[PDB]
Amino acid sequence: SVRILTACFLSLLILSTLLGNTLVCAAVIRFRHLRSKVTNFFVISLAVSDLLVAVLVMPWKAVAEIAGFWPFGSFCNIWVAFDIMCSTASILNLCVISVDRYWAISSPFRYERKMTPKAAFILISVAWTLSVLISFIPVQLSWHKAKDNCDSSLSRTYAISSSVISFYIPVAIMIVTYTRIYRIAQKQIRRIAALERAAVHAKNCFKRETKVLKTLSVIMGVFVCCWLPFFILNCILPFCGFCIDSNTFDVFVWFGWANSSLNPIIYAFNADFRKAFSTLLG
Amino acid sequence: QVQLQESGGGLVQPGGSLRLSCAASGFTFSNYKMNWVRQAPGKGLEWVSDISQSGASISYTGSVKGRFTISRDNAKNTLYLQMNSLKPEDTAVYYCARCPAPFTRDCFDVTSTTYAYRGQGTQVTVSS
Amino acid sequence: SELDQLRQEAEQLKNQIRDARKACADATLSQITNNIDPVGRIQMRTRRTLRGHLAKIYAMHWGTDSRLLVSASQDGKLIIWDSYTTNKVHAIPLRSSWVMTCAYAPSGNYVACGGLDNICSIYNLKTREGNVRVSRELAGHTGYLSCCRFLDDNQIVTSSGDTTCALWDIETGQQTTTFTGHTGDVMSLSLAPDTRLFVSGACDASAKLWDVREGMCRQTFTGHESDINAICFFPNGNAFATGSDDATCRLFDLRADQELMTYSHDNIICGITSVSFSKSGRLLLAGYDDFNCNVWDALKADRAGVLAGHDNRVSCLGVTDDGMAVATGSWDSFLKIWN
Amino acid sequence: QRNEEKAQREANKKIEKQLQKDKQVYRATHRLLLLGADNSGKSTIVKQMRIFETKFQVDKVNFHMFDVGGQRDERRKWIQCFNDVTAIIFVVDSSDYNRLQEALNLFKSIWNNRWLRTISVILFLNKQDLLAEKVLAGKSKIEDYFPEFARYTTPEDATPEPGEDPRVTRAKYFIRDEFLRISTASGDGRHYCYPHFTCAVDTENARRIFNDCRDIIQRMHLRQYELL
Amino acid sequence: SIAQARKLVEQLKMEANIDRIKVSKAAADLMAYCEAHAKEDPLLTPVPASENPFRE
Ligand SMILES: NCCc1ccc(O)c(O)c1
Repeated sequence: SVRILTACFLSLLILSTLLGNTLVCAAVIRFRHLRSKVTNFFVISLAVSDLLVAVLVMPWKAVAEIAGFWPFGSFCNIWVAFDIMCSTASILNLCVISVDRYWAISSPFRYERKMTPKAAFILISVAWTLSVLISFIPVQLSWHKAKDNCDSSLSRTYAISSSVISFYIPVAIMIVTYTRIYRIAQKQIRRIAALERAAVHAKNCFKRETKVLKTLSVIMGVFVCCWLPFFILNCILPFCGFCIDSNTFDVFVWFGWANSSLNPIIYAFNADFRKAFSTLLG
Repeated sequence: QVQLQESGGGLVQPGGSLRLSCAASGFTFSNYKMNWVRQAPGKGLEWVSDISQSGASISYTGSVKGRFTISRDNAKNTLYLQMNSLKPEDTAVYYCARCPAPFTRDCFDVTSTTYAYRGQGTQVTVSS
Repeated sequence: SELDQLRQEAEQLKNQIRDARKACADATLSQITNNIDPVGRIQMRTRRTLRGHLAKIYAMHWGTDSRLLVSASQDGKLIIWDSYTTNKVHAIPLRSSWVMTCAYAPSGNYVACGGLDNICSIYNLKTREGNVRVSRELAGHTGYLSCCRFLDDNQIVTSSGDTTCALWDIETGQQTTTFTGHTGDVMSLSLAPDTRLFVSGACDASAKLWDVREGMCRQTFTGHESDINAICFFPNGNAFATGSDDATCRLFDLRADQELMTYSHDNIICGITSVSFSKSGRLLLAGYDDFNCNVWDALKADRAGVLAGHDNRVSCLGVTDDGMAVATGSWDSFLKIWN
Repeated sequence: QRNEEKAQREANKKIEKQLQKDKQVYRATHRLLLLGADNSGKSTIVKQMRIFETKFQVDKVNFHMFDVGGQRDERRKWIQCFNDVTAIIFVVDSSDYNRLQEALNLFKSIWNNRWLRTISVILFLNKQDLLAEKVLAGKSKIEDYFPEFARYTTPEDATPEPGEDPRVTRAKYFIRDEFLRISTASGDGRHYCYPHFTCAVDTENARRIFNDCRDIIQRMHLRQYELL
Repeated sequence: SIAQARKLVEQLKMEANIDRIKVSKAAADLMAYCEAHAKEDPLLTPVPASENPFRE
């Protein structure tokens, strides 16, 4: 009973991730008016990172979770590497996208001049290359393991190091950026409210703030409430392995790829994205 | 052919009264916002009051606020500027202008010489 | 008062004209064409997409070879396209970026364009030093140039916002003939297939037929409730269609001197921007402002097909002289070929 | 015949790379349309900033602002040539108490235009010194033209200049709110109106257009990400 | 004005003495020109993709 439910939920999760991200990638490839901007470049990078997460990492872990034994053997070294790569091409990309938005709200003129598609490609390259490097290079050199079923318990130093990078640098950048964007939007809201209140006061003779709060809270809070627990353990578990069991660690692992599932609707529901999806699927 | 015929308006002593009837022929009356543009002798065109697509929202120049009213009747296809308490300075020709586009809220119809969708005028004179 | 006596004889003439118009209205086009079969659903698809413009495209004109075409965008550019291979043959920068019209001489030797600078600029494509540059520049209008079309390599007709149209001698740069009589801004003109006459649609909701060589307005047609934005000729030469801001298309005949048919639906409340017939005149394509292009059956008033795919108002269109394809320019900075 | 195809292909290459440099130039230029009545200060603003066109740079950001001069008065159609401009600079004479309704109606017709639905307007309430002259003289009073002014109260957010007579403050803030009452009546956040009190001798009227073009871009980027 | 009225009157007298034909005939002529060229109109009768310069 529990096993068939885990199977169905995992299959739904994989299918949802794959469907959402392939839908974003299709809406991009078909419509050139979506590929025109630069923020869309970064969103495409995110969608492709998540599609890789799905197709490479998820199904094998779901199979090992159902069957109970890892049936791939010599694959799984590669597999754990893939995981470390794809789940880092995701977080990194979020950070990048966040920084992107910041430049286009804290300095609109400088942004429209300097961020030319060459800089977009350089940023995407830095993200993906940091991912591939930090993942594969320590795996094939067998640094990730500390000094059937196949072990994936990252070595104590590699866990904390790649964790600090892959999460705590992007979450720091993202929180700083989004709190600055909030300060700016609050400033503009107060100003527009001043003018509109002047008008209506002539006429007689906080809601938009809630909207800002709602959307920023949704973005940053989904990211955090989906990834933070995994990363908090990756910190505590190999260091201490109070402690937890494989099942709890495994569900908290699954939360990360769950965020990789939700990323499309939270980063790709601009109106044009909505209409492209509507004309794609029907 | 759009053509607008105004009627009413004659010599009336200060504090008198009048009613200017603008009958429109050649289009769909309900879709167009209507205005009254009066021209006093020696000055450019001046805009008096406007009434929306259905008499929903009306608005007035300051000088005629609280004196004149503007009513639209789609049945008889016309609109009326009912003037009361006319002053010696309300003496002017009264073109009945139509905005140039249907189903919208903007118009640019006080133009210096030639706007094609306003009538000919009923000179309303007020003096003692 | 002789002004009031001229106003009365004016109205007397307007009623003699309305009577002479209802006298010949023995039937309607719909009763005549009720027994024909409908053209059926016409679904053309984008076969080419011509990209490059950095701003909204505002005018285009196919060439006579039905292969090249020129497009004018308000980024200050005038690009010539080889529509078969989507290659660009020339990219002419404009001294004023607010271009509103562009033409392609029937000999393919010259392009013209103009706009808010009140100037029609001619560029020689067959230049001898290498690159297309300015050759002539026609001045005289006190208003913005809305449309212009060559007759030959030395005669060009312009339409302007000073409520006048003009026939020019490109070499001397003199307005060899002036056409006045419109009350509002003339927005579009279309020369008949025999160059002999041409029509103009103005913002006074009227279209006028002009005799090119004599400079007189022969017939004035009315019926639209608002500004006429586009006009064409029927391929036969004795009829033309107009589209106006009142969200209606109307087909006028020259010899009957009145409107024959009105193309509308009560769900379209948007202003037609461009009109053009197919090679046989059976299909009338119109570019509404609501981002779509409707293909109407010019004989039955039925809406037959739509051309969706633009993200902003479709500003212009044009059918090739061989009838092989139609092009559409929009404010999304893209031209799309359909067939 | 394939050789002419390769020549066309390299002609297309030279074209696209010229168009790429042209794209970068067009992308970084902020077009500004100058509009407003005559007997106003538009031409004085252009003279002070230093034709149909004007080109000026603020903080390494170039602008090219144009006021159309040789047209008729029916601006209902060439106006659509400016649907993509960054901002419209509307200049008004606060000292012409009766042609002021013409300015209010023109601002209303511009603000509700279907094709300028997203164009934000920078409002210059020009000739404030003459307005103070007329208010202190007390010969032509605003109430005769705008009876609302009789019951109008100076806003509590008002920032009068040192020594300004409360009558002048009430007059210029009344004209200010007469235009803001139109701009806030139907702007669904796609665009805004930014009022400014100016006189003919003011020199910073370029830094103000810079500030407010920047604010317009900020708010476009906010409303794009659904924040604002 | 007096000049725009003299021009409107002379324009209407010129426009009044034109001879108009019946709408039945004007429409029959449009119908004849339409069906006389119907078989050579590619947007109405679709041309095979082999002879279409815009299809591959
Ligand atoms: N499921 C992702 C596992 C993972 C990915 C990246 C890391 O840096 C890490 O410590 C752990």
